[PDB]
Amino acid sequence: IVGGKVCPKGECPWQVLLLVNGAQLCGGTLINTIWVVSAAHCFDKIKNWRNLIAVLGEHDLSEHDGDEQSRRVAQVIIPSTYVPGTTNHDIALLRLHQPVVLTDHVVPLCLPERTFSERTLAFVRFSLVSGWGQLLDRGATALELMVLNVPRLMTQDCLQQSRKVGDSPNITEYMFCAGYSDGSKDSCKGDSGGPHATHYRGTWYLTGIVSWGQGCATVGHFGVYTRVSQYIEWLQKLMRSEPRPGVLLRAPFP
Amino acid sequence: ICVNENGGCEQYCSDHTGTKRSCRCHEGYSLLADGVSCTPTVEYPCGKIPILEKR
Ligand SMILES: CCC1(CC)C[C@@H](C(=O)NCc2ccc(C(=N)N)cc2)n2c1c(Cl)nc(NC1CCC1)c2=O
Ligand SMILES: [Ca+2]
Repeated sequence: IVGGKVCPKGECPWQVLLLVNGAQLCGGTLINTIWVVSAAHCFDKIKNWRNLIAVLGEHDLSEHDGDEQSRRVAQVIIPSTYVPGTTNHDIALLRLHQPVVLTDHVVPLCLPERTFSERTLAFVRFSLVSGWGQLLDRGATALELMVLNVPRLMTQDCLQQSRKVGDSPNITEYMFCAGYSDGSKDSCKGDSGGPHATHYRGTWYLTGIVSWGQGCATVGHFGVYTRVSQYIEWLQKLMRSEPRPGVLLRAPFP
Repeated sequence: ICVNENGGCEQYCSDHTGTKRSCRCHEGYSLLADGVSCTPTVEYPCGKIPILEKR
C-alpha cells in the first residue's frame, strides 16, 4: 500500500495473509469461518500446493502476539474463464482445511447480494484497501498491515482520466478503477488478493479485490480491482457444494 | 422501490408486486419490526469491527 497508514490492530479483522513455504504471497478476505476470497493470479506459479497457508488475525509480521490463526488451504477454486498470466476474471475462492475461530481480531467481511452491490454499494465513493505489500513502487513491503481510502470511478471516466499507454490491458466489465492519478496513493504488488471494502449504513462489504495496475501510484493511472459483484452467484453456489479432491479446481463461469 | 435509496433497507431489498417491498439481512442478522433495520444475532457478525463496536 502506497500513501496509506497502519491499520490499527484489529480494525482490519477480515484481512488474510497468504504464505507459500513461509514466504508472503498475497492477501485475501475472510467472508465466513472457512472461505477466503483472493485473486486468481496469486496462484499462477504455485507448484507446492501443500505449502499454502492462510493466516487470520495477523498484524505485525515481526512478532507473534497470539491472535494469529493459521490454516492450510484445502482448495483453491478459480473461474474457468481466467487465463493465467492475464488480467480478466482475477478472482479465487479458497476453502480452509479447518474453520478459523471468530474473535475480536478475526471477523468475516460481508459478501453482499449482487443487486445490493450493483445498485447501492457501487455508488459509495470511498472504500478501504489493505495489505502488507510494497510501501512504494520498487520499494520494500510493510511489516504492519497498511490501509488506504480510495475513491471509485466509472470505467468511462477511468479511461478518459488515464494517460494512454496503448499496450495496457482493457478494463472489462469484471473490473473497476479506484484511487488517484497524481502518483500519491495506490495499492501495490504484494497487496494482490486483498479486500476493497465498502461501508454502508454501519456495516462493511466486499466490493473489490486488489488485482492489477501500471506500476504503483504511477502518475496518470489508477488501481484496477476485480468487480466482486459479477461473481456473487458463482461464489455462493461453490460455497454450498461438497469439496472435491485435489487442491486446484477450475469451476465453470458463469 | 429497491432501486431508489435501497428501498429504505439497511441491508438487502426485494421488490414485490406494486409498492410492496421486503427488506432482508445477511446471515447473523435479524430484521427489526420497522421492516428496514438489521440487528446482530451472533457475537461476531460479518462487517462489524469488534474493538470499535465495543468502544
Ligand atoms: C493480473 C495478472 C498479472 C500477471 C503478471 C498480475 C498483476 C500484478 O502484478 N498485480 C500486482 C499489482 C497490484 C496492484 C497494483 C496497483 N493498484 N497499481 C499493481 C500491481 N498484473 C498482471 C498483468 Cl498481466 N499486468 C499487470 N499490469 C499491467 C498494465 C501495465 C502492465 C499487472 O499488474
Ligand atoms: Ca504477528
